[PDB]
Amino acid sequence: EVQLVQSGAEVKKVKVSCKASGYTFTDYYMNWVRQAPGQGLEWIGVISPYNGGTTYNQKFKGKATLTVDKSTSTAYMELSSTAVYYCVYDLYYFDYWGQGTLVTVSSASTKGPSVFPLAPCSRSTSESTAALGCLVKDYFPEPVTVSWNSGALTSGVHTFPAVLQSSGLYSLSSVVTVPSSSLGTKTYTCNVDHKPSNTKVDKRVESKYGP
Amino acid sequence: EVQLVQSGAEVKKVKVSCKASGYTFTDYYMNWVRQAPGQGLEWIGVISPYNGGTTYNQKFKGKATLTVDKSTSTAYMELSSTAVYYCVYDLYYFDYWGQGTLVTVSSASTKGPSVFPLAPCSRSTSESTAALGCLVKDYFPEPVTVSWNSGALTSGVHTFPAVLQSSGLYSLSSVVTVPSSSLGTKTYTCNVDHKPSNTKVDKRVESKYGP
Amino acid sequence: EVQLVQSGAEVKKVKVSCKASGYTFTDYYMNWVRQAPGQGLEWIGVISPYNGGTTYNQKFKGKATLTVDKSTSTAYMELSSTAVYYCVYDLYYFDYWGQGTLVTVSSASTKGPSVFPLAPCSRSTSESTAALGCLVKDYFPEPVTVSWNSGALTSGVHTFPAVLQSSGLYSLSSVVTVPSSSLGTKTYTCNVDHKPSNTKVDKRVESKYGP
Repeated sequence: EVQLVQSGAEVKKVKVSCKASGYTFTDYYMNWVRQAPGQGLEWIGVISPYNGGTTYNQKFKGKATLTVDKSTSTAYMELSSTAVYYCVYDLYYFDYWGQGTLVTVSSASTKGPSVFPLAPCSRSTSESTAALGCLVKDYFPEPVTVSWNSGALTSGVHTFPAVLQSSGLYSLSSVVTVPSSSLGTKTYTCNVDHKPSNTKVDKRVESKYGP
Repeated sequence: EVQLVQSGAEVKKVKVSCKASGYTFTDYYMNWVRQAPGQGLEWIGVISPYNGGTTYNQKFKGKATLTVDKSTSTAYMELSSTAVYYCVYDLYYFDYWGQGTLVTVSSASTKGPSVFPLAPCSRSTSESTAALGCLVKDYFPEPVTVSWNSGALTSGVHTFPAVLQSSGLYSLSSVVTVPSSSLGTKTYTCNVDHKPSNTKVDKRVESKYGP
Repeated sequence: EVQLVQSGAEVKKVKVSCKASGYTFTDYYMNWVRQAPGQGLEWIGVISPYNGGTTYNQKFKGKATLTVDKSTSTAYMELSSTAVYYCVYDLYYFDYWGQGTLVTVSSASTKGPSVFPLAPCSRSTSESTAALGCLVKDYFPEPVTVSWNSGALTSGVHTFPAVLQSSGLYSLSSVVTVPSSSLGTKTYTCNVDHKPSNTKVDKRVESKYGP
């Protein structure tokens, strides 16, 4: 079928590939469209494969520049300095969606997280099914991959989305689980593996000489 | 008459001058046109001298930018990163052709050649009018200037065009001559003078203790 | 027995080791002595192993400094900016000579040679047992190792000592052989292998379209 290969994830404080594959090129129109994270869809432009007919968006004619590579069926959209991006065909429709290409508008540097968890053994005060969770803090870029005891504890896992700091653009996540109070001799290690910084974080938390 | 001064030859991995001379400016339209090497003619654009009316080619509006210098009768076409270029007047016609401005789209560095000739004295095996020639290899940029014995031997000279390597963009030429076998006590020195690298190469080849 | 380990060959524009081995230390006196190349023997000094009793030469008290390392049976002679060096014991005698430690006073840089040979096939003019030889030129440091046809031709080999240039302190050697004139279909390749620059040179020479 009409299948696409997009590339790729980038961090900039800018070309985007869209490889056409599986069919006859110069039959369908490269149509770029973006989606701001957590937002609607913002159409960008349509270029013909016969020629670089621009017809951009009113708002996107400056930042976004679509180019044509009609020999080898890829096409390119370039950018000057925050969303995910898509290339579709069949300009009246939109049926031939690409991969999804996230670009960040970022100035942050690549860093591993600093997890500041609490994993008590459900013996905080008195509650039977008490919770615990890790505080995956100050990493860049996206994402972190968190597993409980190398992915052993799977029930009650509630991974929260990466809320982005206004501090240093170092987003924040937290994954929590709810064990029972009759599990006091069980540690639970969130295994945070921020792979674009190649940092692997393992945690647990103890008491403070209680009664 | 309407005579033009173009400038100039450049190597880039980009402004091009076209000086109008000999007549009254703002009477004829600066019209740029390129020719890919060994190809046809690709029209680019027409600017008025009254104002920068663009009307570029569909394909050339991004890479090529024509500007106007209507005070001093030159005009400029600028470029962002492979052909020869021409400026003509009289937009309905094309009668007032300029010089010819070659620009290379190049990444190679300026180097002298490495000639690996064969100049036997027409005594290879048995042939009366046997040939000899030099192998002008691995130079940049264009051209090399080859002369046989400081240009003494002029008959039989067959300079071949600079076939360009896909190796390091170091083009290759070869100039050959056909002397006779009763010229065994005559060396023939191709005098390869690659002037943009200021390298001067002189050659000859001997036998290998034959019979 | 009393056996010594000296170290080592150095090039300076400076400590010298002398490891005592095979016997009981503090029984014999470390006695340094040098030999300028192609010259006699110049005594330097005597240190006791009990203490650094200097008693240097009158001329060598400034440049040469002997030190003691009476724990681990080595001893050291240090130097400030051209000869070979020796450590001996038994100060009244001299029977316990060390290895030999060449130090050069040099400013030259490490370079491979540039051999400019002549290896004609004993057909220069008319002589039956005519000679040939390579011109091992402009190398640093010492030495070069030359072998004829990977050491095949061993008779008539006359390796000449490295005569040192006053040009750039790049010494010169030449190795020659005398084959016969009925060996015209035999090339002879001196295989010059300057190992401290790791350069391997192989040569031969042909005629010039003779009769």
